[PDB]
Amino acid sequence: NGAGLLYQGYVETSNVNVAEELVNMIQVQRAYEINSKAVSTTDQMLQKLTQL
Amino acid sequence: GKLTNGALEASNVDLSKELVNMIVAQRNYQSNAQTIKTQDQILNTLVNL
Repeated sequence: NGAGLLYQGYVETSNVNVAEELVNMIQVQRAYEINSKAVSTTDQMLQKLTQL
Repeated sequence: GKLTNGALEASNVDLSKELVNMIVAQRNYQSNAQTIKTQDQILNTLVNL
């Protein structure tokens, strides 16, 4: 019924690959740093508008 | 089969075949170590950015 097989004396490791994890970390760091810039710019615009 | 008294069986081994197998196994083991070293360097360059 599609069930898998069993191997004696083996063990099933994790499916995580560090190589792609590191580049994904770079991507997410850059995206976060960019999104912070929108908050900074909105704050600056509000500050300029306040000083009228 | 029939037995034979007063005699003993040998070790059924060949020195030349064992020596060449030793050499080939050593070469294969070093070849795998080369792959291990390549993986080590390829991960070190990525972690160091």
